Amino acid sequence: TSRIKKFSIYRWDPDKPGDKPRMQTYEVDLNKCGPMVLDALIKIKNELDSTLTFRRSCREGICGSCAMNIAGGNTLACTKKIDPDLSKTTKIYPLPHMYVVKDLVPDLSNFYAQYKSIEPYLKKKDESKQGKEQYLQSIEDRQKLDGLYECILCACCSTSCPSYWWNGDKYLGPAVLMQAYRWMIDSRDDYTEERLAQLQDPFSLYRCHTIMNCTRTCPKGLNPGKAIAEIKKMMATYK
Amino acid sequence: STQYPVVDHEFDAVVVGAGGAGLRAAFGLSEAGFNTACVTKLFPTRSHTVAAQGGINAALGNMEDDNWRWHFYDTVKGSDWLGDQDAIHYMTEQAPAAVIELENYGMPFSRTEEGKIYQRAFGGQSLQFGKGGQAHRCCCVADRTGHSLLHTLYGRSLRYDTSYFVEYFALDLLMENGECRGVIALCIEDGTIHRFRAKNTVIATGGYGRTYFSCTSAHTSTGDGTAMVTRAGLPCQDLEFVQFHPTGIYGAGCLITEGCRGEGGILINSQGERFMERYAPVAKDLASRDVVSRSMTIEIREGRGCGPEKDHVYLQLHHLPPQQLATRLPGISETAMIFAGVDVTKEPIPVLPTVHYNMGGIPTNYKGQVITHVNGEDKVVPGLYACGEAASASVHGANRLGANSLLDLVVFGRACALTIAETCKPGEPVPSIKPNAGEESVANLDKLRFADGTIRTSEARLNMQKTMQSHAAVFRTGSILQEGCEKLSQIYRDLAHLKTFDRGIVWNTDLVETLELQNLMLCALQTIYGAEARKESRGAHAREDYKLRIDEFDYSKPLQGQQKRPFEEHWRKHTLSYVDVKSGKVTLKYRPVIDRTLNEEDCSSVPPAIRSY
Amino acid sequence: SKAASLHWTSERAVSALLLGLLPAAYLYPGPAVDYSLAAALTLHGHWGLGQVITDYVHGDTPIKVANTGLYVLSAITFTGLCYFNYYDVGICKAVAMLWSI
Amino acid sequence: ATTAKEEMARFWEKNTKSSRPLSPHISIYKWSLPMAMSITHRGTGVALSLGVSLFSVAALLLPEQFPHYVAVVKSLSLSPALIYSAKFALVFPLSYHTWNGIRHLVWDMGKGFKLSQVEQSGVVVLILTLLSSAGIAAIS
Ligand SMILES: *Cc1cc2c(cc1C)nc1c(=O)[nH]c(=O)nc-1n2C[C@H](O)[C@H](O)[C@H](O)COP(=O)(O)OP(=O)(O)OC[C@H]1O[C@@H](n2cnc3c(N)ncnc32)[C@H](O)[C@@H]1O
Ligand SMILES: CCCCCCO[C@@H]1O[C@H](CO)[C@@H](O)[C@H](O)[C@H]1O
Ligand SMILES: CC1=C(C(=O)Nc2ccccc2)SCCO1
Ligand SMILES: O=C([O-])CC(=O)C(=O)O
Ligand code: SF4
Ligand code: F3S
Ligand code: FES
Ligand SMILES: [K+]
Ligand SMILES: [K+]
Repeated sequence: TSRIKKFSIYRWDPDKPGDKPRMQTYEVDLNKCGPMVLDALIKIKNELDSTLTFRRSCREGICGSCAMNIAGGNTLACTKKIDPDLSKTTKIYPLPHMYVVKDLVPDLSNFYAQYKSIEPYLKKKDESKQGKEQYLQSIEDRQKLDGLYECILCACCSTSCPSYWWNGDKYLGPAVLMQAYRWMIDSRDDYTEERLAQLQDPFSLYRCHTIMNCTRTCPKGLNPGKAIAEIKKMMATYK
Repeated sequence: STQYPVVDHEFDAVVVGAGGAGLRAAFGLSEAGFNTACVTKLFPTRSHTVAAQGGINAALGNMEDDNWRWHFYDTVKGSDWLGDQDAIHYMTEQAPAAVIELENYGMPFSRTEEGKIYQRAFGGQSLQFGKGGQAHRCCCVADRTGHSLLHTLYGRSLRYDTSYFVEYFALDLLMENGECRGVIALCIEDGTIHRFRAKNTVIATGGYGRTYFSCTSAHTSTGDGTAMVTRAGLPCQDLEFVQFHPTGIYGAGCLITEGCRGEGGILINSQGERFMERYAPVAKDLASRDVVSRSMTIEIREGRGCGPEKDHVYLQLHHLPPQQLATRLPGISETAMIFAGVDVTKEPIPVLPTVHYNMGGIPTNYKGQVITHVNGEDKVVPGLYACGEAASASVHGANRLGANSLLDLVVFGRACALTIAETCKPGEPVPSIKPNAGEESVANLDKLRFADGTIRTSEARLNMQKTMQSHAAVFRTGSILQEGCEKLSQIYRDLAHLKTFDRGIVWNTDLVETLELQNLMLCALQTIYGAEARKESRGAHAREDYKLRIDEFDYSKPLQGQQKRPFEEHWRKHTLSYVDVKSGKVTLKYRPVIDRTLNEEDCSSVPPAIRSY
Repeated sequence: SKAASLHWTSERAVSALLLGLLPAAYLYPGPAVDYSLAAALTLHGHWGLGQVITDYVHGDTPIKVANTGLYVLSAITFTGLCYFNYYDVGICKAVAMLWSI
Repeated sequence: ATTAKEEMARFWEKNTKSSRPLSPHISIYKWSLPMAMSITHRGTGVALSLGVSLFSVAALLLPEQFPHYVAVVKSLSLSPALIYSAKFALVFPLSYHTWNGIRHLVWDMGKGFKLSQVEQSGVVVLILTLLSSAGIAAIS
């Protein structure tokens, strides 16, 4: 009494470059598989094709490793329920509009460098007392970080943004801009104006046209579109 | 070889690992002026540390008055006297400073009404040297403390010139004359071999929970650093001490933080009874992990388990105000819904004891230096350091206290750096290695790449995981341990028959997972052989055939007139394990536990006593 | 130093204006509105196509070329509309006449 | 250690000269009403712009004045249904763009960002577009 589910997965081997990207179908018996797409991916690699390649680490949707495009949408494979409709084949692709290293593994190095470029760390005008006492932060000011600090940098949002597809070389993208906002409103950070000044150009922030794919696709339920709108408001009113 | 392109690097220091410990050691070295390399098989923020929840311990005194010596005491007792008191002393005393540093880096700790760091209750911590009730010293970022600690440390590391080699898999140490001179590794993105030469090497590779069938651990916790030490002929320590966390979610295995119990949640069985009131009258659901896990296991054995298979119990949070669940435990609220379909404001979470953390690892002194033990004396291994879950300082002895691991990472990650800086100078000449150094790592790598045997990697790994799960679990016994030992020994010999399929070199995860299997197996062998030899029950190691803890004296009676037992006749000592890698033969030796603190006058040694919660 | 946010702000202001000119055209047809629409329609449109160019055209030369062309189109467009407002019935009246068919 | 700028440059130098393919995007991403409305807002804006430019150029190039062509059209006695249809097609893009444009200006004030509001506001914009367009096509 098995329940055979079909998965069509994107394949490309850097060591046999000439073979064009193709889709490969795998049949998986759901009665002998965990409930998430990552469970099926690991089951396939362990029992059907150990050449199938993908990133993964935590199994509970906290590390950000397994981001990919499943059934048209970017999401984390480890928290994405397999669709039990056996008449439908689930298509799995790498995160969109990215350079493929192999199979489902994209090159995220530009993404990390953009993240580095916004200095995601606490900066105070005088750091010489660092390490001596706890900095004070009110409950109300701490609450402003809710919805921003939970980002796991999976890149599901940025790689779902049409603007990031066309201008990912210069547009920082939703994940990075939201982390920039996170440091802008941290009450303990003293470089808000400078953080805002960094976005005074046509691309970094301004390629965002409020398409809102980013917020729709976030596996953590966050809202980078809203965060980007808050930056635009600060950019328009700061001195 | 000649077939693999080899790239050589020269650094003052090399750190293997980018978790909380590796990152803290790495930028700590860079901030001291050392030209440092951080080699990691994963992008940093993907490390297991990112999954930590509950918090990090420090006697800051933000909730009620505290004292670090009380935390010292809780950790010594929690370790069931297998912990080295000089290291525990260093760790608890340095704790307040360590947490303040992280917050000053911007870690978004939850806050109190005074604007200070919010601290919660956690298992096995008290005030007044165990006489004054529950301490509240677990600092946290709601229930995503690990995630915030790691992302904060990663952002900080971005301020230094540390050179990162991301997605590079370390294969072995470059040893010469009993001294470590670097590491050799594989660059997963392009298939090349690299040798990192350095006067000092820091191993911060994490644990090996993946040797088990069910664990809260990441797929990437494969004990790679512990295996490199074993292959260099050095000893590992106390590997038989495996921590089972009381609450991994039923099925998936995902951790449900002990912060749940710290905030008021309770464990109940199928009769609705809050059974810890019976196993630990005083501590209840905040007793030490070894005790809660064993208690839950007895409830299940005795028929009071829940679910259609009566194989787990319940964690109840619905009697708590929903605003507290949303503010203190938002992370597990989501996880419970995603993996068990549970709404915590209405129903309990199904939970069960699950392999979670390794107390043993590479033996080090309290300065982070790796040691060996020759002719009854501990001896430092020149140029080799270890910190984090991969090391055995040993601050946790036979049982780690919740929230002391994240503390351990930043404290000893920092200590390794300090120790190297007060020992060497940046720029000093880089030690030499023979031109073919590391060739046997490359040959083994080539052997697995083209393996065409009869037992595929996933088959042998599953065999290993099932053996460990059913032969070295919460309760153990001599005959089951022995059958497990023979089973593992056979599985180890059968690695000669491995079969892989991917013949590529770029991102060949079929190959990398076979290397991780060799590492896992060396860790597992030592764990189970060490367990079979330890004929006593201490902390997490419970023998139903040897139920008592066996010390140099019977500390349950007056010492007056007692005859001290010879070293070879008691068990209050660390197990040192070695493996002959070609045969798989395990050899066991022992070294004494360190009872002296760093200053008897400021923090006095805690002699062994009956341990109860 | 704030050229980027200033431009973004200007674009919204002009968008708002156009919005107000719609009702105005209905309630107060005539030269004032006719020329305001000519100016707002040209400006809002110039910037809009400008955003379209920034998104899809890349390469320093192709971008300069595309922007020179746009500027040429905007000029001709504003000129034609003013011409029509001057020598013919004007935008507001042309719309009413067109709608009387 | 490498700066963010150096990393970005090596990223492009490495990939543009590699044999790595670009993963599909447009051909495999699932559509949503908000995404479709977004392209449509751009489409109507460009259409409206080309319309204004074409008219502007016709005013500068055509022989006769406006009333003349209006009369010529009226003289053909075209079916009022056909003329109504044409009025609808003319006002539709402008109505769509106008209402959706207001939706954008409300977002710029930082309002309406919850996924439920995004979907709702988009549906309201579609209804307002159809009502106003049908009302105007029957003249005003
Ligand atoms: C599993 C777990 C543990 C845990 C927890 C929640 C979960 C789900 N919550 C905790 C908490 O709230 N408070 C606390 O004190 N501890 C908690 N724990 C235990 C604790 O988190 C771990 O013990 C701790 O995170 C240890 O981290 P460590 O720095 O020692 O390392 P890691 O994070 O596991 O990262 C290992 C790094 O090493 C690299 N690596 C491994 N092998 C290699 C090879 N072969 N080559 C190169 N690099 C290697 C990994 O890439 C990684 O960066
Ligand atoms: C051809 C133009 C029609 C627009 C396509 C609508 O597409 C639908 O939109 C809804 C609402 O966003 C989503 O929930 C559905 O999953 C999506 O398929
Ligand atoms: C970049 C951008 C648009 C875009 O290109 N959308 C899009 C293009 C192709 C496929 C899907 C969406 S539409 C709104 C203005 O900004
Ligand atoms: O391991 C710890 O120290 C703490 C942990 O798993 C938890 O949050 O329950
Ligand atoms: S905002 Fe959401 S989707 Fe974007 S990187 Fe962060 S968690 Fe991933
Ligand atoms: S999808 Fe892209 S355009 Fe802005 S609202 Fe999200 S970043
Ligand atoms: S494996 Fe960590 S997010 Fe899925
Ligand atoms: K600020
Ligand atoms: K350890």
